[PDB]
Amino acid sequence: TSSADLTNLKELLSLYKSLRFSDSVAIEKYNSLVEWGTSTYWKIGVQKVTNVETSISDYYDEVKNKPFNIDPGYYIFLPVYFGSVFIYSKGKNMVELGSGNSFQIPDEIRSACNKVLDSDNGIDFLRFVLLNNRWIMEDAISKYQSPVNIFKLASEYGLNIPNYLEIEIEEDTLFDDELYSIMERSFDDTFPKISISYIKLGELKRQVVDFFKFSFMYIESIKVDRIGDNIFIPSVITKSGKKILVKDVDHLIRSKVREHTFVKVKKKNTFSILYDDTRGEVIKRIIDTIGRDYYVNGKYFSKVGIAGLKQLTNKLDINECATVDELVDEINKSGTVKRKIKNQSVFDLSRECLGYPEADFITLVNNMRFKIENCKVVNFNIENTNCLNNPSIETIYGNFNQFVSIFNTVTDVKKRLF
Amino acid sequence: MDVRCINWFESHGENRFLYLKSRCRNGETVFIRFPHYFYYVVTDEIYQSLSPPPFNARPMGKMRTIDIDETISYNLDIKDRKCSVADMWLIEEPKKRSIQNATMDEFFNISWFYISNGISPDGCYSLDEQYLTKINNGCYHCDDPRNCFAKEIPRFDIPRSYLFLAIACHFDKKFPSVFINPISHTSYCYIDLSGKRLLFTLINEEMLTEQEIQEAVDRGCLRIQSLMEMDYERELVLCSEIVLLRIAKQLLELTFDYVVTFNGHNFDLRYITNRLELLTGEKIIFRSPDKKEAVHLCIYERNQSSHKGVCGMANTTFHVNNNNGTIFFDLYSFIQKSEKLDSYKLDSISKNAFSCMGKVLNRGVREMTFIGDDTTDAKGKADTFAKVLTTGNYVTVDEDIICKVIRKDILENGFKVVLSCPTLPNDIYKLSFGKDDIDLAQMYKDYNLNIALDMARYCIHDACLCQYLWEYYGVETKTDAGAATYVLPQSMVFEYRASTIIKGPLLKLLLETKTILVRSETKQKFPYEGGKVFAPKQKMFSNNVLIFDYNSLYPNVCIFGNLSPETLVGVVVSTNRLEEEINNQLLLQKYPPPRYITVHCEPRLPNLISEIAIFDRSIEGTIPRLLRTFLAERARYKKMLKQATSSTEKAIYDSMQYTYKIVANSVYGLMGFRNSALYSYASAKSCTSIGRRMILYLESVLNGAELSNGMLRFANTLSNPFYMDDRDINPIVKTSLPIDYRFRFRSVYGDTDSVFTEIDSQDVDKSIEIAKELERLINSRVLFNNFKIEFEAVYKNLIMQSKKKYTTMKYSASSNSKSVPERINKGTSETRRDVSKFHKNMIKTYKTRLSEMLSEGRMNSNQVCIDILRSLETDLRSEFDSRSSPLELFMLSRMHHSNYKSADNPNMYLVTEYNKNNPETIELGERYYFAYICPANVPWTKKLVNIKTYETIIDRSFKLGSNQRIFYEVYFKRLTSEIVNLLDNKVLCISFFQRMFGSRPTFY
Amino acid sequence: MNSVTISHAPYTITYHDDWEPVMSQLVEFYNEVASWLLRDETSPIPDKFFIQLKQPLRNKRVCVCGIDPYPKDGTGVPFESPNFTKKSIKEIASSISRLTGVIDYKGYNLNIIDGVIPWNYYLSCKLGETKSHAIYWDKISKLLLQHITKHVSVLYCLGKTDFSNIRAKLESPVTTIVGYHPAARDHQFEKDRSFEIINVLLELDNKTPINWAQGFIY
DNA sequence: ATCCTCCCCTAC
DNA sequence: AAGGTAGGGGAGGAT
Ligand SMILES: Nc1ccn([C@@H]2O[C@H](COP(=O)(O)OP(=O)(O)OP(=O)(O)O)[C@@H](O)[C@@H]2O)c(=O)n1
Ligand SMILES: [Mg+2]
Repeated sequence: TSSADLTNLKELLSLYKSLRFSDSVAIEKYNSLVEWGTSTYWKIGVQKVTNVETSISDYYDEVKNKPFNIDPGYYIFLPVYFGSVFIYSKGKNMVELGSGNSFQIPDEIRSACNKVLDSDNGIDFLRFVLLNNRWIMEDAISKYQSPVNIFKLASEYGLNIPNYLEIEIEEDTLFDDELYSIMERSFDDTFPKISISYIKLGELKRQVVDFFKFSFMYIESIKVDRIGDNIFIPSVITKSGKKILVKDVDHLIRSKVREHTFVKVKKKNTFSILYDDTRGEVIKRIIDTIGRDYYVNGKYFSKVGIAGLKQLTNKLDINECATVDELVDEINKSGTVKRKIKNQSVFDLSRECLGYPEADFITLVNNMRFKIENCKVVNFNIENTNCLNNPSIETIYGNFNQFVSIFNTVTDVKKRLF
Repeated sequence: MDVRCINWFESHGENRFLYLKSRCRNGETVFIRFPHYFYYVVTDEIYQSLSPPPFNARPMGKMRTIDIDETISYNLDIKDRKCSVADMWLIEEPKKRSIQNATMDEFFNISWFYISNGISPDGCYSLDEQYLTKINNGCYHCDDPRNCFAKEIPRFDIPRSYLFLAIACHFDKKFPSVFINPISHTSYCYIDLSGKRLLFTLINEEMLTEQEIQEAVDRGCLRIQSLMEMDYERELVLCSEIVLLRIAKQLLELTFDYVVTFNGHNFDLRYITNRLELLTGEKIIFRSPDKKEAVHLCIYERNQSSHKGVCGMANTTFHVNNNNGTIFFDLYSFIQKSEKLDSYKLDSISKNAFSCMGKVLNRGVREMTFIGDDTTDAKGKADTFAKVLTTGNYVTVDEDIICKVIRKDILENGFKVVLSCPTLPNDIYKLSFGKDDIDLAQMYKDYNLNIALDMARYCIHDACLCQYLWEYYGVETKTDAGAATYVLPQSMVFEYRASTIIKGPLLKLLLETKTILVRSETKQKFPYEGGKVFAPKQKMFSNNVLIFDYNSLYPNVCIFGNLSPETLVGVVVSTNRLEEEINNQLLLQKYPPPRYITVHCEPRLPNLISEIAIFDRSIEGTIPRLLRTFLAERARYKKMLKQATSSTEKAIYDSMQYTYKIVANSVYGLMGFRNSALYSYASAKSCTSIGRRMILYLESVLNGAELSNGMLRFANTLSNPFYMDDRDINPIVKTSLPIDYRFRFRSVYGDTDSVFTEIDSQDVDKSIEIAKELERLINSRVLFNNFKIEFEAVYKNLIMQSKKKYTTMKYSASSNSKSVPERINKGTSETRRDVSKFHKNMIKTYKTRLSEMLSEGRMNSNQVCIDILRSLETDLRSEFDSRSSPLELFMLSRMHHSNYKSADNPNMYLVTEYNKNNPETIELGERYYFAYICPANVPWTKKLVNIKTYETIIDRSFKLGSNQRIFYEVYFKRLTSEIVNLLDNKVLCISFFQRMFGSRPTFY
Repeated sequence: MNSVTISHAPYTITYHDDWEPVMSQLVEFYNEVASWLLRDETSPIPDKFFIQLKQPLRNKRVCVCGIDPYPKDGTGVPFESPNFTKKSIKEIASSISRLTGVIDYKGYNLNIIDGVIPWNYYLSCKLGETKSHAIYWDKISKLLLQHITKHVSVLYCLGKTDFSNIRAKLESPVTTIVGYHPAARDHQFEKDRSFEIINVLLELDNKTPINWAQGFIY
């Protein structure tokens, strides 16, 4: 009957409503709150659901493909981009839609995300699109803020945003291929535009319209090429010389396409994407086409490196040096490099700064014997070779000597760096 | 002023006082009144920073405060555990206060009273009279106990007074109701300080006619007109109902030491209180020794809930609200909490408690004379029976025939009893005092004087039986021992469980070692594993199996490993096998074994592959000392048991040492209990891990051991299983047995503490000689520290059905081939209380027959399974059509409670509908009988769809109608699976089920 | 509105259909104790004992349960005071006034608030006394409260020392709140925020909240 | 079939 | 105010 008990119930009430977009770190707290709620009142009107997925479709409508007609109203238009869709909730992590998980995003981006959500609390969660390792903020889902102020704040804090258009419409405005072309050319954006969404002033519900065609294409090869720092993307090449855009590796893995086959493609006015109507084969054939020394780094491809002292210094953001003993003095000059050097163990640092995957690299190390003297690795071997069949694991195993060379080097600098 | 302490109790008025009741050597009763304080423990910085000045305070000394929270690290950069040392104060506040930073707040204020004043609850102090102030007649106030209880003298005995009571109420066709049904009889056993016992029964005269009353008086009965004509030295008195109740309250208001009843808090005292209030405007008033309170008798309820969340209540007890320094003790709740029965009823308890074997001395035509002496049974059994024969009306023969006593003659050593019994074809029979053979409901329809006198005999027996049970279970010895062990009032000894009773000695330890235990983080519980359980190697052995059990495993594991919340150095975890090896190599050098013990546990998180706990054994912690205290007490009562020669002394002392076993084991359990002040996840799971390792160590060295011509060869190397040690490891050890012995040892089972070691001999005398030799060598050469094992028994004709279900014949370590083995049943349907009495009889018969055929050895073809299966079907069909077995053989008992998810459970439904309609109310901790009853107009059913729809609860007057029968399908199916699972034939067993039941059988 | 015949005063009970499936036990139970109960002066008079039975239970969400009616001046209606001159109702109205702002009123009656059913656990007491008939109503009080519990979602009890074991008396779990009775020392009734807690619990149970201010009459 | 869940009670 | 895990056998259900 206390104010403390009222607060705990309101916390359960708020989190019970705020589900399906805040599943990063919330279920354990939810379970605690409902167990308290039942313990102190002997009954609670919840089912203690723990398998909540991520789904924000209740804020949107179905995709409109037909040339429909909505003439009156004040609308804000946004050029929805092609790419994977993520959300970012209040005090939570970045989560992808459809399959709830956690993702690592740049710290500068996450900080700016917090700043706009701390500046005003009328936003339930932000919306982001990911394509070619570029993060763009699109449309914040809110109760008290129109889709205007988040764009002004996001730009000032340093997030990428589309150019949005505002118009009050009274004249007949029939939706068709002609209007779609006029609208999309009016935003002055550079990223691939997959559809246009609009919101009516006074209504929170989103609607999206998508005018597209189909194309019948024949794939001849799939190549992998660099976009960033050891980050590569696939590019599907047809016999005509045209390219079919792919956003990530998962799309080709699940679609089960092969070279020298016919596929359906979704055609847009400026680009086209593979249309969606056994795992080892598709991963190995794409790699074989571009070369054996590639693995699948979760969402992207990455090439095998030639790691040495020069690469270690480039990733730790310190000056280049020739002797490993020079690292101790080139790290204590600044206060900003230490953040990634002292705060994690040798194993973690050598995995991230050399280009190894997470899940596959642990699998390899958990099937490996080591001979270690004075905390230095001098020999190793494999207990169960059946873990090496995955193309990603074989690629990193065959070059594991590079991990050992750096691993010992990073131990050496810590000995005197502290 | 030499006094012995009898009880402590608290007042509940505007001011709170603690009273002591003690008695002088001469019998005088003295009450001493103490001020009641609230106790707080604060640091010096807090003590001097309190805006409201404290009433009083005394320094506690310089105590070390340790933060005993648990964290895990992924490397060896472990920092020192946060600790401080500061001056502490103990603050006394007449009124409750809230202090921002007060520690040791989990302890009771009564515990502070005892400990911080040096007072033993059951001591025999010689009190300093310059501090006691006389405030009333025989009542003192003491403002300074510290200088009053300074001197204690050797214990001395004192007289005590008792009241045992029982009533009988009119019964028509429903449970007696205070608004309709009068009381017919009230009986007392009145014992005074002089030791003189007065036995009398009061008869309600208003149920008899004028002629019946006139004959009652002329035949030797007193007829009193009012309370002032009562004579307690007359066996029978007739009076009106109002006089019956005025006498009842005159006795209940007296300052007895104990007022003892059986289930009299819910019924006996409740009826008297309510029936008096209805008839007259009179109250039963209790007064405090100093006459500052006066309260009326009003029985109240105390509920016991479970320790989980959505869970409901699982017991209830009723208590008297007296404030006069009297213990109203109720045997019903006491026995239920400390006894194992199918049901906890007065007749069932006596049936098991008061029994002996007697011989037929002289047979007759309508009588059979039995004689019982020290020559027919264990010493003391004939004496216990003879004592209850004084008042007893019926004696039961072989638990089946209820005979009425015709003559009784109590002998100097035994007894002679003449019963009304048919001729029986044997000489030696079991006698016990069990159920009677009367129908009271009919006796209240033809009620007359001869019936009134007949009932009087039963009522005084029930009042005296409470005394015989009071002595039988040694309630006085248990009460005093408990009050000293856990420092609490004598009146509270049996109310509390582990979470409270451990705090007495715990507070003493913290103050003697100068330790404060604090926490700053949130407690999170994870699962962890348990003991090591082996699978049986065989089913039927036919060989002697030696049992070597660790004396007290977990308590000694916690001492050996110094496993306590404040002794943990830390938990190191790894996610990969590269850093795991680096950590292992560093741990071997930073934490040398001579000072640290390394426990390799199973990871708590699924993403970890290793979890290592380091304990520092140099400084002994708090739990090891707590365990040593309880272990020492158990040893002392075990020693006294060795000198107990009577049948009641052995039972009492065996109960005492069992209790301390459980309490010491509870000290372990409270470490894994999330809501315990002692909770420590790492320490609780480390204890179990060390336990498993010791069982594996002992099993390995014994399994494959060979006794040869003057020496024993152990199977493995006798090395320390934890760390490098300086003890010898040679597996060859010299023996003192004849060179002619050539044996081999194997291991067939083992569970958490003991190892079942099989030898290839059948003689039970050589097995004892060899086992005792192994006991010496194992404790001196195999085990390396404070761990010890004991040889307990030779199991013969051991048959195991599953990991935790077996039967055998037990030849104890201290026996030989000329002794009678005990019949042991562990985990099987012979001991389960939720099976039947019909199942038990047949499973014993067929299980024995199977053992005899396999032991003898024939294996003609498939005859063993064929003969058993054919015989079983014959008996099952015979009962189905004959239907001669009474319903009492097919009844199960089950405990009621509300601990169900989805409250519409069939068990709650059955009892709730029962309580709403049947006058008998089933309480939240009560065991009720039920049976599966079906219509009598249906055939043998082979396909069973609904079982829950045949359950009914059996009351005291449950008679089957002509359209009802026993639901044999469920009773027979369960029995058949139990018998046939014993067979080792894969063709005949399956066809058997298809013919008899048509169901899919399950085998283990 | 149906009725049953009673062997003793008031010789009849009138009840709403919603109470029909417990009337059988109420008649048997009352006819066991009325001959004893009616020997003395009671509060209220016998004709007011079963007056809350003329009350639908299908439109109730929260029950406000006392222990017994006023020792004097009882009307049969729990917490009701024709002149608003009883301590219990003063503190009940005062606490909600602090939350809602409604301070200009002549009385406050719980029987007109949407979804509220006030109830006295014991149906009567001895004139001038309290808790005096616990033995007479034991069977009846248990039956009647369970019947209400099956309808309401939130049971709100007043008195931590009196309802501490109320969980033992109910077979159907209910979202129980136990507060302080509006009569004890230290003004502990007005320090609770049970009015808002109830509405929050109702929202969690997908029920309409109670506008407690409907009880004010001016 | 066919496994899963819940429960009652026992061995430690 | 409230000790812990291991395990068997049985009833009902959701496939
Ligand atoms: N309630 C109980 C019971 C057991 N146990 C555990 O089972 C272990 C073995 O049980 P046990 O051999 O019957 O008991 P013991 O300590 O060895 O005593 P002993 O009879 O002198 O050998 C105990 O060491 C643990 O105490 C637990 O946890 N709680
Ligand atoms: Mg043991």
